Amino acid sequence: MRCVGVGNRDFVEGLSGATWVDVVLEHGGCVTTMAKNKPTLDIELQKTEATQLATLRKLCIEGKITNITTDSRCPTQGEAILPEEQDQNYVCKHTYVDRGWGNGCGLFGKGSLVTCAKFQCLESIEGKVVQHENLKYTVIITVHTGDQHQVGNETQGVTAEITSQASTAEAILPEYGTLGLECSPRTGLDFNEMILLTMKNKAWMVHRQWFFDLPLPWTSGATTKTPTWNRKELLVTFKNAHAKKQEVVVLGSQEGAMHTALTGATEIQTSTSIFAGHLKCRLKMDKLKLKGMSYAMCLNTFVLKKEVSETQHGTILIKVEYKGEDAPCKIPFSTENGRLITANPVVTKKEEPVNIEAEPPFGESNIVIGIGDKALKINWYRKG
Amino acid sequence: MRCVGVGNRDFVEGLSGATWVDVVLEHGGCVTTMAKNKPTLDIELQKTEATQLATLRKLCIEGKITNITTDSRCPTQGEAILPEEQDQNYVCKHTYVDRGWGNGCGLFGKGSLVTCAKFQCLESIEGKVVQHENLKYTVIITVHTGDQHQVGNETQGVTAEITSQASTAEAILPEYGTLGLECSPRTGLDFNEMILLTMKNKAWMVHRQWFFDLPLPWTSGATTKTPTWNRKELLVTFKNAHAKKQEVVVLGSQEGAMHTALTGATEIQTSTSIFAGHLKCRLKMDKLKLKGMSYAMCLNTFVLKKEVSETQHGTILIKVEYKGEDAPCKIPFSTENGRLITANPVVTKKEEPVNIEAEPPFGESNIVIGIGDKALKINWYRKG
Ligand SMILES: *[C@@H]1O[C@H](CO)[C@@H](O)[C@H](O)[C@H]1NC(C)=O
Ligand SMILES: *[C@@H]1O[C@H](CO)[C@@H](O)[C@H](O)[C@H]1NC(C)=O
Ligand SMILES: *[C@@H]1O[C@H](CO)[C@@H](O)[C@H](O)[C@H]1NC(C)=O
Ligand SMILES: *[C@@H]1O[C@H](CO)[C@@H](O)[C@H](O)[C@H]1NC(C)=O
Repeated sequence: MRCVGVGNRDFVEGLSGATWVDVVLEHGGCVTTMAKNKPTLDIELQKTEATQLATLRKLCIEGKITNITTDSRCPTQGEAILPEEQDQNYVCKHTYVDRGWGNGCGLFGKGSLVTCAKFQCLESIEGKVVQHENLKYTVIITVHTGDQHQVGNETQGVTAEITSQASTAEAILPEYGTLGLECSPRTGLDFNEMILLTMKNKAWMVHRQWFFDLPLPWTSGATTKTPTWNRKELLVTFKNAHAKKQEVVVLGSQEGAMHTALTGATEIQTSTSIFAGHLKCRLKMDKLKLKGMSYAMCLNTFVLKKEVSETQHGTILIKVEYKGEDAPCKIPFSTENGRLITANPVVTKKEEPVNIEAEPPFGESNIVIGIGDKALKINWYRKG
Repeated sequence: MRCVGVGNRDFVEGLSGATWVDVVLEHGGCVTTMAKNKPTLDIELQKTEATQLATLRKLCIEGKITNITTDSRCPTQGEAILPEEQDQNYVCKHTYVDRGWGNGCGLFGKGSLVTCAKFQCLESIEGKVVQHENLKYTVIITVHTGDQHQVGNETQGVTAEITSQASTAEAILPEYGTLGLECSPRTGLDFNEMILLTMKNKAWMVHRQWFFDLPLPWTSGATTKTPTWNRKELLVTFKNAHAKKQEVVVLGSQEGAMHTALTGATEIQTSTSIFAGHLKCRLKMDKLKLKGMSYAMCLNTFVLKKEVSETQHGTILIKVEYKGEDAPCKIPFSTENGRLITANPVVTKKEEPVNIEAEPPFGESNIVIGIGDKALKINWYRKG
């Protein structure tokens, strides 16, 4: 009863006689499966993960400038040159300035000037690549056992891992047998065309070309404590207004600009990186066995321990307490179209209440729980 | 000789007989004025300033979030409400979540949830308005005196202030008289349509509508230590992915985004705010008097104290030293089309050299400085 309370909940019933049920799990959704003489299951796709990621390119979003140097020449003395022009850490620019007697040259004319600034990246973002061969899907299965605290509890449930290599897996359901999962991980997208952009805590999924065409300084994917940046001029600007001076300034943090650019992109939790995805599976229930089919009927009384309330999908939840000593026994259930969602409701201990999910028909109907005169009669109306 | 060495230099000569010269000064430019029997002047527009500015609107570029509160209700209990919804410091959002037995409600259905976050701006930018009634133009005038250190020296020169109210002004030129400035401050742009955007040290001139349509939280121009921001949701986002949770996060610094948006805008030095502008003036030289017109000629020798060099505009600079005792005297100057830029070159002291700017004709010409056999003869060729 994990999906009881989830709005995006699907009910799937297997074909007549078949012991297999085909389901489509998607993020934020829950599917309830029913089969004749089989336990009612609540299956959910918990998370979709990428296990190991290789960084393709690394982009600088905030940088600073240090160790500025400059060299100037008088007219007709040739272009000025600095060794830092061949240092890949520095960004340099050549220009011409007005030179004459007033500024220390014998000749009047245009004199060469060159400025170099060492560039250091303060904050960067990464673009890691995801290949579907490394994707891991985690599925969670919860049996409708009637357990006391079962309704909407995300603590209990058996998890099973599906990978592109290990697509079929078996999940051991305690006291109910073994479930088969024959899933086919359909990519949903071409992963070469998409790149995982990670910035600080946050992460997104963006187009490869869009990431590569980001107007930011970039460096190879290989991590280095001292990296060599290209396109450093996309953050460093040289200004020479009136041929007197040349000042170099850095562009400032592009963090918020990236946030705006990432508005229309799919966002991903953390940077453990969990995707929002889907997965199609075939559930083999041949090895699944209903726990209390061989139990006898409960000969005593049931008492309502909680008000009957309606689910968003029209089903009702009944919490009953048994007052007899023959447990474990089968709960007598009959409607005076009316069916059960929970298959084979049973009492395990007298002290523990039982939760039953039922699908009453539209209109007035009488839910009879127990047998005989002392049976519980709950009148109910289902309005469409 | 302030413009000697400036590349953007204009030469203007007054009409025949007139004692007035019309000039157009613009930022980064220098104009040299000549008139018969009048001192040669080097006029320049130093700066254009706005004296007092009123802030129209103030926009937040970086904010943070504190004191988050939230309230939730079970289904059919009505919409949740917080008092912080009526606090203008908080940004709030209403949503609906899945509620049922599992999360503490007796009824299954959609339950109301409301979240509020107190917003605080960390960094802001201002949009101050400039009206042409407060503009101040500063003009600098430098006489061609022949002074020892006059070439390109920006230390010497008389400054005069022109304002839209005080358009005509008089500038006292020591030893040369009084200059009249009849300027007409033409706006160049409609100042209501333009707003001065100031961010940290930097400032720009942008369109009013563009500034008002900036997607940032804004507040009135009046300065307050505790301001009230509008459009706070332009920096604060609420995320509710699957009807389980609602997390509130701030957008981050928009500083670099603003820098990119301001790429095509005119930049202004500091935030003392100096514009790049122009000014048209009429120079009245009726009260200007040439210092040494009544001096006698220099009867002795001149010696070249520095190599003759050519200016970017074809003129030549001659630095001579006088070796006689009759100073002050008129320097004999003759070409063997050839004219002087510096009007009435004179020797003031024997120990101080004299700088003369001359315009030699194209081709071969002989510059004769001094009189007699002992006169200085400098051969020169001007190539076009
Ligand atoms: C770079 O310049 C600064 C100038 O303050 C100096 O401290 C530093 O030693 C220089 N070199 C390196 C490698 O930091
Ligand atoms: C949820 O399940 C755990 C596991 O048995 C149980 O201990 C807990 O009390 C339950 N709580 C609920 C349903 O609130
Ligand atoms: C806001 O919340 C914080 C919670 O840490 C608290 O310290 C503070 O006193 C609260 N109110 C104000 C006015 O800061
Ligand atoms: C510039 O002018 C000042 C003012 O007389 C003078 O003291 C200085 O030596 C000059 N320096 C130059 C032209 O380098």
